[PDB]
Amino acid sequence: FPMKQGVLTHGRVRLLLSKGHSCYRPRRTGERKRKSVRGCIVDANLSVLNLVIVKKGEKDIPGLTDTTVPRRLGPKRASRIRKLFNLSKEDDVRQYVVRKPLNKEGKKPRTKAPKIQR
Amino acid sequence: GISRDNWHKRRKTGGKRKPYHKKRKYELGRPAANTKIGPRRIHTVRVRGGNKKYRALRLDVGNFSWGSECCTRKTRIIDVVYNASNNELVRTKTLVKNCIVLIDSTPYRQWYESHYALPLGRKKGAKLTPEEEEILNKKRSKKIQKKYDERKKNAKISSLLEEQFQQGKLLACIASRPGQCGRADGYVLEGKELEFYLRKIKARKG
Amino acid sequence: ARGPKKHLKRVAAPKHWMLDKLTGVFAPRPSTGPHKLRECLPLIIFLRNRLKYALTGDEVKKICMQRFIKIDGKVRTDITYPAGFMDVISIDKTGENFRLIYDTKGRFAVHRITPEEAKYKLCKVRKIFVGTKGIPHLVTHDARTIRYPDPLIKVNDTIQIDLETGKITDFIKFDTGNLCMVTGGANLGRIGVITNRERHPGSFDVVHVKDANGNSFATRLSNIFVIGKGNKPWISLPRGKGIRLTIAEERDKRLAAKQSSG
Amino acid sequence: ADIQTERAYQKQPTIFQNKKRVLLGETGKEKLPRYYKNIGLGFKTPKEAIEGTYIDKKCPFTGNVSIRGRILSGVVTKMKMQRTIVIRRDYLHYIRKYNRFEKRHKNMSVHLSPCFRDVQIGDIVTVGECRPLSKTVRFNVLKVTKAAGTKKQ
RNA sequence: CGUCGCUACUACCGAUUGGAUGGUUUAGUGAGGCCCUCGGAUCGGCCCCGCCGGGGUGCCCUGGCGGAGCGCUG
RNA sequence: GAAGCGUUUACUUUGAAAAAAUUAGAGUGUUCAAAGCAGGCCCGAGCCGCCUGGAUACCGCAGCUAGGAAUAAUGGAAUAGGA
RNA sequence: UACCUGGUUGAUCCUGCCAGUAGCAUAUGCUUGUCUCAAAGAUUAAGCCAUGCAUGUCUAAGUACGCACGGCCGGUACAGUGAAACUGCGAAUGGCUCAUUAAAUCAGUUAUGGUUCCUUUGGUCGCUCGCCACUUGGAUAACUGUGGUAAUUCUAGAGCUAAUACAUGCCGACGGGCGCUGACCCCCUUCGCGGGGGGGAUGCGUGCAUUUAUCAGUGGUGACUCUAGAUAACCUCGGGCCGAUCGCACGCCCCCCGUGGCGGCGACGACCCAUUCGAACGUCUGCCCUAUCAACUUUCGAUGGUAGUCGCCGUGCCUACCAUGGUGACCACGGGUGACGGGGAAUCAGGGUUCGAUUCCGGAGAGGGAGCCUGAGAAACGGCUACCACAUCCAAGGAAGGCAGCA
RNA sequence: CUCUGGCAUGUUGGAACAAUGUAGGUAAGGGAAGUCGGCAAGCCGGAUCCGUAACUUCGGGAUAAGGAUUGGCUCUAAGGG
Ligand SMILES: [K+]
Ligand SMILES: [K+]
Ligand SMILES: [Mg+2]
Ligand SMILES: [Mg+2]
Ligand SMILES: [Mg+2]
Ligand SMILES: [Mg+2]
Ligand SMILES: [Mg+2]
Ligand SMILES: [Mg+2]
Ligand SMILES: [Mg+2]
Ligand SMILES: [Mg+2]
Ligand SMILES: [Mg+2]
Ligand SMILES: [Mg+2]
Ligand SMILES: [Mg+2]
Ligand SMILES: [Mg+2]
Ligand SMILES: [Mg+2]
Ligand SMILES: [Mg+2]
Ligand SMILES: [Mg+2]
Ligand SMILES: [Mg+2]
Repeated sequence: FPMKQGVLTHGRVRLLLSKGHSCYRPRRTGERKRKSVRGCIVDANLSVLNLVIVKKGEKDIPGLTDTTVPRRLGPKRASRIRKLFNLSKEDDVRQYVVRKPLNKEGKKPRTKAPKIQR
Repeated sequence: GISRDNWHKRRKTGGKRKPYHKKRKYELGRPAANTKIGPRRIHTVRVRGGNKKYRALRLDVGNFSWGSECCTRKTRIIDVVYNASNNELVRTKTLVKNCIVLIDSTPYRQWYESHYALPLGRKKGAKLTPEEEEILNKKRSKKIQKKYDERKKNAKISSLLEEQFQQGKLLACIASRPGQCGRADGYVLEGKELEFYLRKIKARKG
Repeated sequence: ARGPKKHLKRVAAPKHWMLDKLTGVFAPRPSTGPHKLRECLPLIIFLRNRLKYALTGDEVKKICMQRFIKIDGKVRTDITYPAGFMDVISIDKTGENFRLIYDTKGRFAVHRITPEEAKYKLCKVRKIFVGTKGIPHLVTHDARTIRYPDPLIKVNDTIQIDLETGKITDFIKFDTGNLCMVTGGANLGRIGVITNRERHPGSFDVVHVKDANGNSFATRLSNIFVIGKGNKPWISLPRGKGIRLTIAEERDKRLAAKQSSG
Repeated sequence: ADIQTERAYQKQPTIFQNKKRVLLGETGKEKLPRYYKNIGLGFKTPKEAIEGTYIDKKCPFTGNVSIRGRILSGVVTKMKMQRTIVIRRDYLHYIRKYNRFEKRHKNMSVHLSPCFRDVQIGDIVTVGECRPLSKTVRFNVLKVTKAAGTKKQ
């Protein structure tokens, strides 16, 4: 059972989870379902513990702090590319968008550009 | 939940009525607003047909009209003094459709001086000089001054009303429906209606 | 039920649709539109049981999608659009024009009309009222509303309306001695002249109408729809001229027609 | 007594009493106007309601009720309620098997406006259907006719 | 014609404050939803303003780390 | 052509509106019928298509409308508070 | 087709029942060659259910950076087909059953001048003077990657990315006009005063929708406390509208120029009005058996008044204060029904007597109750929550149920 | 429980706090298994609002049985001369 923020008790409780709370996706509009969730305090009786580093140390963890994975795909909105690339106005906005290249063995190489909105 | 149906009642002859279906949504009732006096807290409840009803849990400012002067001003409610329905509603200071309340009379004083140019609500005068010395004189011309005394022969306020202007509070009756419209508009009491409610308040404690 | 009904059983369909009992269980169930579903023809029956252009429901689906059906000056792709009364069904690819008018037996009949007589349409004003800024409005027997009408038009009159503009070309006043057509009830589809309008406060008015042959009949005011100035109808009347004949004389009419054709 | 015999103040909502009575008009007595309407259907508004002082929001003439629907008559039976009376309607129910009739009655509680002061038990009253006034009241008294009387010994 | 005697069947009364199964309820407890009054695990924004900075020319246009303003507020 | 009835009803006739299906029943050789709402005319082959039907009746009681006023009930002028 | 016959007696006329006789409507028995229609787990159990299916949906026209394909034609934002997913809509229709239900349902009639209403159709969308607009902000899907769990259409953490999702927010029309406030100025009876009129600088509000109060009376009713006007104001941060949307051919203007301005056909969208489909509560009349049910209702609303609350709205629907009412031998109230109502079915002189679980209309219910989310519309159950009764899996820590749908 | 009035604890005091007693309480879990026998003790209890059966000499049974409430404080109404 996943652990939910704000439950504030070690153990499992049943909550009437509505839309967009957590640990639940509704099967239809307005559906609420009672599900079992785990409190936000950790103890011995936990399978896993998702942890996020917030700052770097002295060296690199083997297999973790190396071979950085790129963001799968760049910005799409005509303003989210300007913030990333410091576009001012009408500085060839279309071309500055990131063009993802596609390389499959059973095909010719080719790069694919996305449709930019707004 | 709370049901507004007619089939749970006894029929006219006094016999018992057996329901032929369970409760339906269109015959529902919601809990009372029980509007209080305080900082504005208005809740929105969605009603039949996707429309919106404004639950007014707390009000402090209302839109009350003089009526006899065709003067409507956005003023502040002080408290509730009388309620024809229940005496408890006054005790808990609850705003309903027809309860009479005390409202601040400053906006009506401001309009009165700026329209009639006669001291109203003042006790002895020469106390708010930086503005009142200017409103009374205005050093105005021949026609405007001639336009102000033609507003003087009809300039007169009832003794009951002017007495309340001395106290700084006017009692007025709500005309709207807090809990439905989310606002507490009303009218200022004059004439026989004002005398009737003053007698009722006096009989309550006097 | 818990909400709107969107089915119509074949047996429960209106009689003037003239549907049979064996093809299926359901009926077109016309969509919402300018006319009530009891006195409207869905396009599906009009192109399948009236003109036999389409054989099944999907065949009349293809013809509507190709956009040649043009009701009241507008192309309509709805398979179950409620046509209604005196609406111009213009199919320009075939060059035929139809004005939807009840026959003598209270049933809508195929009334082929000339192209230039399809450019206008008659309409019965139902409610007259003034809107904001003091603008007078006018709603007709259709769900069509217009602004700024001639102040002489009152309720239950007739307005001469031309298509593609929506303006009032002319109007017919409701008065004694005016040709009309009955649009509901037993006398539905009878052409005649107003003779008397008796009124009942708080209830429906009753009017008395005499036809060309002299037969006098009465009906409610809500079933009156004046289509002529005095005597001269403003529209090409269908075959039979909106005259009602009893069981005695259509029989001998068949025998005469059969004998002549035999 | 007068018209103020309760916890609230009665007044016809369409009438403004406090019409700025100043020295240009003699005070008093400026008689307040009275709201009254013709209810239609040929019924004549009684003179008592034209010029009386009573307040009745359910009165057909001086209140906010519209008569529409069925108009029917009855006989006054009891008058032991406030501003409302019960009338009895007698009719005959036909039975096909015996080809004979069967006498039946239905009591109706109707609102009686104060304009009809001269109402005893046994009179003929014509009532018109209005919106539900009470739990069992849907008709309002429109005309009162005496029951072979008009003279009392 | 009736009592009496034998045999079957049908109901009736009957201690057992008999028993069983339904229905409507008093009282007590009372899940759950909804409303109100609180509550605030968290999640943002402004005040960034220790700094390198700086431009119409220490008077910052700012490129960002960063303390965190130990507040104002959603 | 606008207004009222010099009573109020019951009664009778007329008209309106009264779902369809079912019933009675009009038309129609389903190969006959129960059914169904279809179908029929010519073609010399251009018939580059013509004529129809999908009626009508009944729908009790209650409600609405317009005529009649014989039977039945109910009233008008008696302290005249009468026309 | 308006029908009778046998049986009490030694025998006769009757009363009177029993039996016979015909139909249809359930079962059953025997038999059964053809063909056209055609009812069918209603009756007892609205008792219990394994399994499978029964509600999903994309046009050129909301959002495609899946290689899952593919035109590449090669230096370009997006060729095109498109899985997935977000979004919108539907899932409240249909189908099944008849348990409840006796002025209740339902039928005919009438009203909403006492209300709500997705959609369709037609109106309305420059009516408001008030350093992004050549287009603003943040997240989240799908997707990559790390898992947990015995198990589920269970999901967490991490990393991206869009909108007709979610928010924010202009220009423009726009020049002004109107109503108040009125600096002053001008023409004035002039005369030593009043003067009768004009302009007007400066400030305040201006539109539709809402909530009040007031004034007058362009259209409409049988009748508005109608519609429309005029004034004073309000206009709710879980807060109304005043288009930051998407395709199709592509064109005109070129003074200023030359790089902009103009353009048609649609789609989507909306505050509000009308319309359509309705829905909801009401008016009058009408229901089977029972008096070994004659007096019921009223503390706990029973009948009515006043003022409110709540509801979409009218109403004891609820609350407070009052009045003591209201219904009954013209059968109230109570009880029973092997009662869902009606259209209709059987029988057929006429009159009637039975029958309508059952294909059409209306209602009710989804194992029994109760309570809710979303939505225009549900007290929904092929939606959720809880309890009761049954019942499934489990690694015993939990999880999942509703065939009176088709089989 | 107290005031007026009265008294000195009933023909002795002091120190201890064993058994047995006399008088008075409490007792987990069970609940008459104790006993001739519920002896003794225990339960209940006032008032207000409900609600009350068989039977009956119609008077009764009846406080039948059974159930709810009860404090303090701040008020609000009604009942007079
Ligand atoms: K001792
Ligand atoms: K014992
Ligand atoms: Mg776009
Ligand atoms: Mg039953
Ligand atoms: Mg049935
Ligand atoms: Mg249901
Ligand atoms: Mg919707
Ligand atoms: Mg349910
Ligand atoms: Mg002692
Ligand atoms: Mg001593
Ligand atoms: Mg002694
Ligand atoms: Mg013990
Ligand atoms: Mg114990
Ligand atoms: Mg023993
Ligand atoms: Mg023993
Ligand atoms: Mg004892
Ligand atoms: Mg006893
Ligand atoms: Mg207390």
